[PDB]
Amino acid sequence: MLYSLARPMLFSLAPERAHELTLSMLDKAHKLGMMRQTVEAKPTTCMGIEFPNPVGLAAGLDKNGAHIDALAGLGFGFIEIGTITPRPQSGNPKPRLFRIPEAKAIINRMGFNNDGVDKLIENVKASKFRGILGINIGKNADTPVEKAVDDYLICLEKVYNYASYITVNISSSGDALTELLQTLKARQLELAEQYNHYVPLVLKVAPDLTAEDVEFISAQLLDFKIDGLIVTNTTLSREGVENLPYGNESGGLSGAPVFEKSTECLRLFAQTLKGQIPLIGVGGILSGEQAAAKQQAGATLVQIYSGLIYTGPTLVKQCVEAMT
Ligand SMILES: Cc1cc2nc3c(=O)[nH]c(=O)nc-3n(C[C@H](O)[C@H](O)[C@H](O)COP(=O)(O)O)c2cc1C
Ligand SMILES: Cc1cc(Nc2ccc(S(F)(F)(F)(F)F)cc2)n2ccnc2n1
Ligand SMILES: O=C(O)c1cc(=O)[nH]c(=O)[nH]1
Repeated sequence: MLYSLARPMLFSLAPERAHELTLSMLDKAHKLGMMRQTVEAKPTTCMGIEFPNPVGLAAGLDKNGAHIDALAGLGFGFIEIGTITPRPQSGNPKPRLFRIPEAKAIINRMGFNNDGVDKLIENVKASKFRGILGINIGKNADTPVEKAVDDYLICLEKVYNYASYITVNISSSGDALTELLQTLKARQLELAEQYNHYVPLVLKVAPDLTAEDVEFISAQLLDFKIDGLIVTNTTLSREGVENLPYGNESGGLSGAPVFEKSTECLRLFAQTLKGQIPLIGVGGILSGEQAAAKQQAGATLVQIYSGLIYTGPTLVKQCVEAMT
């Protein structure tokens, strides 16, 4: 109720200001004993993890892990924080977040703004949440290309003992992916021995992929025994927003206009992987019906983000109800 009642006022504000205000008010309402949402039990076992329900928070909403307890109170089966980088960085210049309400869409070029991995870990330590926490790790913008792998390694080591699973986003070039996965997988196996427990590694792709891309990525997932695949991140397409304000802004498009492309990408990977690697369906979930559609296209879990801006927090409850 609270969000949907405040939304007309908040939509009168610039998007990033409204975004930060909403998270701040969520935190305070949580501390006041408010914004607690009951969601149905739908136990789902995936990647060796017992999820209480199959609806997660996608990365990029809580980039620093500063809002975990308040977001957990919304009833997510799992929460993904990040993307986090080894050092803090500002991201791109503002404005960098655009609302396209007639299409129930968002365009962002945030640029991986974050407080750095040490601060994220302090935030996690101070949170009360003990459920399923995904941590999405990345590289600093100012790291030389030849040293990029080592930024992922720094984050991997620093978050290993705090994460339920770790996500790495991959770019569409093939040599670079293979080298990164070889190094990260070898290190993950070393850390699992050192810490006496296995933390699954999940890759996340964009939807703007050719058939050859899907085949290549699928082969890599299998060769390196990657534990799961998130399909998908935002799209470079502007289909569905070309005739609306902000529809020509550079960045990634999310919300309703990415539902069909992200779901088809999920379908293609599902056909290639043939049940061998769990799929996490993300993109354009604005109603529970869309979460069920991801599951029918092959997803075991889903994640939501942009639908929280439009439908609001009750979307968590709707998605759990709708999934089989
Ligand atoms: C403002 C904004 C910031 C995002 N930042 C991240 C990020 O830091 N890491 C990441 O993997 N995905 C990030 N995403 C992508 C979302 O996790 C998700 O894959 C995409 O938005 C599609 O889902 P949706 O249409 O339900 O929002 C971001 C999305 C938005 C809208
Ligand atoms: C009014 C508004 C809000 C918003 N972000 C947002 C952040 C958190 C939540 S929630 F309520 F997580 F529980 F706190 F769901 C909902 C929405 N954005 C983003 C771009 N424009 C926006 N306008
Ligand atoms: O920080 C960002 O710009 C960002 C990260 C990401 O993975 N996806 C996205 O759409 N934006």
